[PDB]
Amino acid sequence: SSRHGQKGVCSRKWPTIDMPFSETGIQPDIIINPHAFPSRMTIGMFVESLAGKAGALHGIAQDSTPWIFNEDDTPADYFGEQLAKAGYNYHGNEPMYSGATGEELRADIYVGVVYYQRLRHMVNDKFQVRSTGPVNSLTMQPVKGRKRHGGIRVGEMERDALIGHGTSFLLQDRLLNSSDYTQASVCRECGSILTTQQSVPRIGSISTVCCRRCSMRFDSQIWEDGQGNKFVGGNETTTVAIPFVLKYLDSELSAMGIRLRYNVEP
Amino acid sequence: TGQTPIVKANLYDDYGMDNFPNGFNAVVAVISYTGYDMDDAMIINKSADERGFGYGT
Amino acid sequence: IFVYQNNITPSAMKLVPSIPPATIETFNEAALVVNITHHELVPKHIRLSSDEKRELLKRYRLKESQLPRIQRADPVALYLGLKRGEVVKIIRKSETSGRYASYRICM
Amino acid sequence: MDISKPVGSEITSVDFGILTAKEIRNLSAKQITNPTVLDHPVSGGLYDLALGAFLRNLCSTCGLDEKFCPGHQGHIELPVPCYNPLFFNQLYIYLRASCLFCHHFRLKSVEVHRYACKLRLLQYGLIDESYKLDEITLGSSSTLLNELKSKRSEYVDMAIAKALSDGRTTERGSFTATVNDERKKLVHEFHKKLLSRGKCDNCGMFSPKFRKDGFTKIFETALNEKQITNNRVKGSTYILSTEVKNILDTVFRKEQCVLQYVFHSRPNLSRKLVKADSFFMDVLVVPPTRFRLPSKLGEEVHENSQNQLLSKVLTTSLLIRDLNDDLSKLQKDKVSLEDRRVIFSRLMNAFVTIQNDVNAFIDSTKAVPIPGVKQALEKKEGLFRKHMMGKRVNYAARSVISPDPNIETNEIGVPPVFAVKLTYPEPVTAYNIAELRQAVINGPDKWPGATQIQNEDGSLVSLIGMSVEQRKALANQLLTPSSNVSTHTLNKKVYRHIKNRDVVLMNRQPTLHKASMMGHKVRVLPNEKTLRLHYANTGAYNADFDGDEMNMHFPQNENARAEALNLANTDSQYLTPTSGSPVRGLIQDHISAGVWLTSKDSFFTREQYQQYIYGCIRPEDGHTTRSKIVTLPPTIFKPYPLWTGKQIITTVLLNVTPPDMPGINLISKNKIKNEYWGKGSLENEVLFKDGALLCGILDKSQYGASKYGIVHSLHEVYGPEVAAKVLSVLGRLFTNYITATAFTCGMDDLRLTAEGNKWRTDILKTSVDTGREAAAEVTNLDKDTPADDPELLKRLQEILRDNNKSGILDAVTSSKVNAITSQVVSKCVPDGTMKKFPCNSMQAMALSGAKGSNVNVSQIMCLLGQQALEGRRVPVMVSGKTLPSFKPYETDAMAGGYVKGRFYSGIKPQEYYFHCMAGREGLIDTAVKTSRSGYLQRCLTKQLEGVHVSYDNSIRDADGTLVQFMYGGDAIDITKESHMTQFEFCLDNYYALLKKYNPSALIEHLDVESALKYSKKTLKYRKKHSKEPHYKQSVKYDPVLAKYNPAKYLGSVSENFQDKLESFLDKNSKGVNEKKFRALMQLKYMRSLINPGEAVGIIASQSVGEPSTQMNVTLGIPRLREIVMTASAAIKTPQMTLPIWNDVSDEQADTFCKSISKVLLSEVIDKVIVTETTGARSYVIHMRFFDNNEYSEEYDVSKEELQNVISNQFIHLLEAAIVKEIKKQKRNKVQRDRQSAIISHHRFITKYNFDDESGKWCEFKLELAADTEKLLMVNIVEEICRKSIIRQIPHIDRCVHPEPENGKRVLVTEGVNFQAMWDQEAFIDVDGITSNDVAAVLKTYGVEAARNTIVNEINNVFSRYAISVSFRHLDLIADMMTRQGTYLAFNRQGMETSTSSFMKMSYETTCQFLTKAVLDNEREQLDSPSARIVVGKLNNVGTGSFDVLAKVPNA
Amino acid sequence: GPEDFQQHEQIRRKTLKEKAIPKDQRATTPYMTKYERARILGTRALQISMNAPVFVDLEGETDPLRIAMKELAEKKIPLVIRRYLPDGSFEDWSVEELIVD
RNA sequence: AUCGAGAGA
DNA sequence: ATACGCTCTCTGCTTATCGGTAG
DNA sequence: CTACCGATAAGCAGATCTCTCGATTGCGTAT
Ligand SMILES: [Zn+2]
Ligand SMILES: [Zn+2]
Ligand SMILES: [Zn+2]
Repeated sequence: SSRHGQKGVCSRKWPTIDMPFSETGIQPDIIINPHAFPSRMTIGMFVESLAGKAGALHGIAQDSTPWIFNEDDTPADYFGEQLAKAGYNYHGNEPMYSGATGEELRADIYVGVVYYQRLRHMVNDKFQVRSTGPVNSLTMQPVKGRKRHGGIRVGEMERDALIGHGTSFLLQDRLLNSSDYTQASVCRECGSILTTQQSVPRIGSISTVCCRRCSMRFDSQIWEDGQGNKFVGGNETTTVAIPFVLKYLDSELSAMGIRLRYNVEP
Repeated sequence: TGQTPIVKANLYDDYGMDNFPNGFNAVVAVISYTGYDMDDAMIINKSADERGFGYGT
Repeated sequence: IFVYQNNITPSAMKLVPSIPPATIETFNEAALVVNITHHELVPKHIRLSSDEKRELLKRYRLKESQLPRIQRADPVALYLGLKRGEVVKIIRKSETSGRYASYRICM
Repeated sequence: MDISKPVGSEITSVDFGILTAKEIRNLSAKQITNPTVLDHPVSGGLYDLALGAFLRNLCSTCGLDEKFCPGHQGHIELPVPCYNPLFFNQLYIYLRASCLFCHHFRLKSVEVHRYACKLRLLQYGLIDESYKLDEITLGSSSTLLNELKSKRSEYVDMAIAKALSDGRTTERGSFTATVNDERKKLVHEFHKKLLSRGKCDNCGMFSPKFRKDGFTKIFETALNEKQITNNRVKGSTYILSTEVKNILDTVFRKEQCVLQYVFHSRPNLSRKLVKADSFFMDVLVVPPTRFRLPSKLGEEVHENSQNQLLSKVLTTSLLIRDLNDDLSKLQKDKVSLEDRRVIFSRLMNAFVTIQNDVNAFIDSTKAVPIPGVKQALEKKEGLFRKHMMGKRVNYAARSVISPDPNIETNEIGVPPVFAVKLTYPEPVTAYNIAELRQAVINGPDKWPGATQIQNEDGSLVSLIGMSVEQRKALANQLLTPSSNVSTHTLNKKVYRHIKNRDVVLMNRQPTLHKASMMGHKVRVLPNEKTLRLHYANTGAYNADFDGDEMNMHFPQNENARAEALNLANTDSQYLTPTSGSPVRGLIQDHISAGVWLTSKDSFFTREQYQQYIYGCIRPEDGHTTRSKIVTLPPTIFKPYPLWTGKQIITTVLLNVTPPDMPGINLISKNKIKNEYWGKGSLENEVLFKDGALLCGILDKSQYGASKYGIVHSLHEVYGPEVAAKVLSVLGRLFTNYITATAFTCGMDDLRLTAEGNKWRTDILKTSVDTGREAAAEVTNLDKDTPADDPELLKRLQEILRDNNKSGILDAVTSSKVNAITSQVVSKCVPDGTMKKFPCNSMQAMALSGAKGSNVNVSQIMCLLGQQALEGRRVPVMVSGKTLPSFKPYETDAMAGGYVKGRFYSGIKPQEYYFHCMAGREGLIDTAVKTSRSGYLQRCLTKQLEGVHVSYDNSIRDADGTLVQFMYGGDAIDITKESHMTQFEFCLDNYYALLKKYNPSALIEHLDVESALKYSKKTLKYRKKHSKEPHYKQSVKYDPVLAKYNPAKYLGSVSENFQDKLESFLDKNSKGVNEKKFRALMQLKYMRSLINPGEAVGIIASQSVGEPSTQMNVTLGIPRLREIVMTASAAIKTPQMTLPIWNDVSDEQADTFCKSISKVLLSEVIDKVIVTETTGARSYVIHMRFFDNNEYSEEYDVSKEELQNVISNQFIHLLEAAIVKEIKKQKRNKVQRDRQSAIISHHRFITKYNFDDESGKWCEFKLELAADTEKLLMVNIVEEICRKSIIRQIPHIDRCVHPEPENGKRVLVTEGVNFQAMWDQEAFIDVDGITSNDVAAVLKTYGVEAARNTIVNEINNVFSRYAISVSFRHLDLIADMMTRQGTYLAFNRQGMETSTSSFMKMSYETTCQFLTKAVLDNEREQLDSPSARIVVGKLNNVGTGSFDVLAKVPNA
Repeated sequence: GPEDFQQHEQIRRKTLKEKAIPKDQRATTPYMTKYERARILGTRALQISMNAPVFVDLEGETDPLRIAMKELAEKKIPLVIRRYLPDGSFEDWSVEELIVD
């Protein structure tokens, strides 16, 4: 930024050969678009460019304290007199040449010397990319934090916009498939996702998925527990695809004494 | 590397801001030439940047 | 149809709906000095018959509950003497499509 | 989501229910007893190994580690049942209004049966039956009541059987929004009827009352002595949890009949009895260790808050159990009662403590406080709005955005830092190993490469820590036959990098509309750490390049790829759905470059012309449709060839526009007049002909976001792809041109000439006295009065004291000085400028629309003008000085803020101060406005998120409720409505339009005669009629859109489109005949229809929310709040407009306004003199009025009416106020007859009179007792004079006669009372009166008048700020609001009547809607989008509106 | 048991048949909507990327979405769009039966 | 983890 | 000396005590 | 002559894009 609020990021490091060169052989080190000026109306930057060039030529320092000029004694007049005396033109325009083609440009370019400040808002503390990483403990969603390999949040307004496109698959991929997708187990009859468990096996058997709500204390349909509580019960469970935050919400509601039956279709 | 401004108020010396140079003087052309600096972006000469222009730690 | 100049005692209102299938509708000398269907904001309401209502429900594969609802007590339903369960027809003067046909059910 | 592991099952619906104590005791793994968590986990503690694996301790339930243990619930046995905090209000309401003796409700049993029957009917879609049951009143004592109840039961059974037989309802019941409203109203009235009872009706046994003190505590009061008198003929206290449980258990098991229907919204198949044990918590279920793991932050180890609250509950439970053993000692042994009394009081205190501990574990507002389980799911930070309605996502990125014009307008520039981390699962095949094997050989580091290779069995091998030879070996074994039979139907995946063919989704917060999130194409650039974005997307994203940053989401399946490349992609969103206007295009440098290139002054040699053409267009990249660049003959042949910039535009179009099509024929204008090019120029009139720019200059109006420019026309005629290509090609062209002929601005652009400066000085010299003249006019002083006249200074002092007079003075002075400013600028621009257009780059930017405006140019070059602060001038201190520099009451424009200074020459210190004031105000306003309109969008979108377009072409909510029968009345897509009334454009481009529409393939699939015949009949009938009003006309013919589907029958169009088409064809007869043109236009109408599955509700909400940020009756966001956010019945400024008869003169209209507007008594009072004498404490309240010939003229109030109001209402109110204050302090014979009458009628009036010949005084003596203290008798008299009205009509505050705008002569009154203006038919067109108040018009005119009022008002907020919102959005909003016949709102109040409760609980007040949904056992079928994302199912709107089936070739 | 499942299956299939709308009386758009085109392209791309048999001749391309677009151009997509009416009724339009734009 | 200060659009 | 028991915002819905009308 | 239903004064529940850094319970008590 300059001292007039004309902030702006740097797009590309333009090579000096492709930079436009003036008739005196000097290529500017900062290029600012002329379209930044008409809306802001920072004419002080133009006056500073004029006075900076004049002072650099004459070896003097130009004071820019406000209200040292008036309508009769214009800074444009003053610094233009200095530039014309130094041999450059009154209006601060320099005939420049295209650095890529070589021909002289249509009109004289406005050049000068202005004081520039570098701000601490650098892109090296802004960029962040996540493919996988540390997930949360209860929601099993990506953690928050640039330094933690954490993901970004697609929130309420982003979801509403993603619906407005009619792209329900974009919504699925954002909010479920890439955030907390899980292939849990659900009881067909109980309709509950949490009261199921992986039964411990016996010698040679294979662990299966059972349920505790639709089971009563006690050969083929006998499944045991780690703590020795063997009993026959729910042997009819499926695997649906749900967000894990749904399972956390189910646990929280069960803490409130509320039940949610999940009616599995087939 | 900071520089004392060519254009500075008379109060710049009184508060001794020369002891703390904030930025640098640069040759700035108000030109629409690159096409990469339209909205508010700006273009920095690569050779100047390769001579320690605006460098900081 | 009954009118009352100033007021009606509340006790004479608990027995009007007590003689089916005939119905009694009560209006006032006030609120009737201007026909509220002559107002440009108010569209033309047409009471849909049974056959047309069945055709409408079959056309849209609807249920009588899912239709837009007109209250039993708003002035237009009182004006038409509308009954619960019977659909009305509204010809709306949409500024994007001119005449436009929409239906409300009375529930 | 891996696509190689399909899921067979699916959650159809979820129904809320109550977890009983028996099942949780059955399902639990272990009981938690001691309140010690760790010593290692405490066996029997909260972290017991039966509740899940914990820190390498294998779970003792399933025997699996922390990864494979889902976590299991445990339970803690409460020694006593506890009041569930969620259901306590219902517990209390049912405890009240009951008989402890007969164990029935205190309501009549027959009335309870009636409510039960009505609820049983409402369980089915039988609203009419449940209201025809009311007319079975007996009719048709105990035996009679039993027969009546049997009759009602049989009537209900027969009605339900008939409904089930005839199809209106199945055995599951028909639950919709209106039946839900009826059920809620019935249950509310049932409860209200119950609670409003004093004595039991089955047995007249008075029951003790109850009182409430928050929670955990319920007490009963004893009957009074007169109340127990009835209790003596029928023959305070702390109640216990078990006592109230027994009471309600008895009541519920007796009234199961009504309860099975009160606690149900749909019939229950299992017929499970509703029990009172469901309202009490005798067991608490503890969440598993997985969900209660400790919150460890390095060395900062913290205990979980849930563990804290559960441990407190455990401590109180164990304390109660121990207290239950020593109390047994003081009961079995015959010990004294004092120690027993102490132990019993301690036990009661412990009961209260355990109840409060349970209430703390459940909620935190009933027990700084530890957040319970309710607070985790309550607000914006709660579980719903922060983890289900918004989530963190894998495979996404964020960075700062930098511009790039050498990238496609539909592309994004992704740095190599992102391009190596982001990855996509590409399954290997026999056609893909060419590139995937190469990527694997490249490895994770060399772009493009593969980070991982997912095996068939789901194994995810990583190539990061692997050598090149091993990567080559893996890539060689990448495509191998599966050795395992169980995994022979799968192929290996490759997590290859994000190539150029991949698609990405961008987003910049805040996402105010769907255009702010598009699907761009990926272009992997070689420089790092910034996202490269073309300049066309700046308008779409509202983005910038001064530090703005935006997200980059990477879809992971081909479904989302197709969705992003086709539906969400960049070039298919050229037009905003808000108003159909374009939103893409070039901005500043390209606009100025085009203005310079497309002038007559531009000539180019053969080599220059060819270089520009090949720079912009590159056939090897696919930019050319002819495979070979084709050029034009030069416009000059001798002395040497010379082309023109317009020829470059023509060649660009010639090479990018597809061949075998005619060129664009467009006639338009630009922003630069013909006086900016000289005398006789015609460069303002753009002219295309066969795709050849023959006249005019290309401007902002042609390329950019402007309707009916060349880019918009190219879009319409050649599809979106060609317009995107033209934007890219013009961007490259105007970039390469601006390099060789660069554009610049400088100091000489900002200078005036000597003559311009002398003009400015001469005009500004006339501004010295304008402030003084305006002040003299405002203060009603004759002109030519000195600026320091004492009377002028006194008047200015009064104006300074009075805010309204200050505002008037500010307005007048601002008007005069703004007139002077306009004089200066119009004189000195551009005539007085030194450097002129097009050389003057400042004016070039201003006129061209690249940047800035004439306002900015004028401020830089002529003057700054008046500084306006809060709609006024600069503030003035209490001394009359607006600044220390200016003397008090300085009548000068510069003092008040008129800056006669320009940014070229600088402003004085005072003007600098004033300009800083104005700039600070502007910054504050922008900061407020950036988010003042953020709640409205979410309030709308929560309810409208499901409203979509069905295949019936009727828009209807997610459950199925119909909102509109046809979108906007015509089903026309707003993004396609642009070139439909552009009949001249369509006629000019007829052949290309025919080529694009191809009616050759659109005949065998359409009916092209029936719709046309019906439309001809309808048009003939309408032309015969329509000279008669809308009510009198008989319809006899519905519009063609009603009968015939517009998307299947050619010729079925809206009445407005058909009228416009016929008017065009009749008004201009112009070689193609009218028949084929009409056929083409009707086919265009057919093809401009809104597709089934459109998210019209979301689109309407976004298009009424986002434009709101661009912002004597409330305007903007406050008015949008009043209308669509809360639907207030009492608005801040209720007005109704009154049309006038054309035979009523303006004098008569003004007289009517005066005679209708209210007039208080205080508005004719001059002064009041109260001569209080205590010589028994009297008052002589002399009233002074204005002259009669003054107040009668001003208000139309005469002596008789004044005397009447004073005698009747004023004196009465004065007596009332006097007596109220007294009670507060304790803690001509006709005139004689009138006086005596007033004395007799009023309390303590002793004398009375009136100026019966002039109406000038009203002096009456008042008297009071001597014992009373002193009264002010001035303040109360003033308040009474303010209160008492002379002539008012109810609710009308003031009727005024505004200037006739739009030709019609209208009156506006403050306050709405329709039935009061119906009586003034002699002056008012009574059938044309409309009002601001939607509620009043809804009440006195009906639902549809309210609908029209809502639409007109919600349009009037935008149209005052020159914002265009399509009426389809507003019509959809209003038809969603009045969808029940009432003026509902967009909030939680209007949300209650809704099928899905997931939507409401995600919206807000989650606890309340959860209790309501669990009491009624509500079962929502997962219809609303919110429920779908809560349960993680594919949404219904858009691409989820249908299903995809595969046609296998074998049965 | 087996008979209870048999009657459940019969009720389900009867409801399905009662919801289906025969080809001779469907009153939906003859065209293919943009959502239908996008989802049919995505699903066909998924299928072909999952090693499905292909009908069109590959021109050296390897993008499954591009191959699906080629098939849609050649009308060789063996898929059916089941357009659901609000009440659960459905019309089974075929990809070749529909006219793309 | 919570509440305080500040910063970017 | 140390471990462990603990005073300066906007809406809209819901409740309370005074008015009548009627058997 | 009292029960029931309105009807205004009072009480009570609730939302209004990203990112850094800094700070974190008071006494008491029995040896
Ligand atoms: Zn089970
Ligand atoms: Zn376990
Ligand atoms: Zn009783």
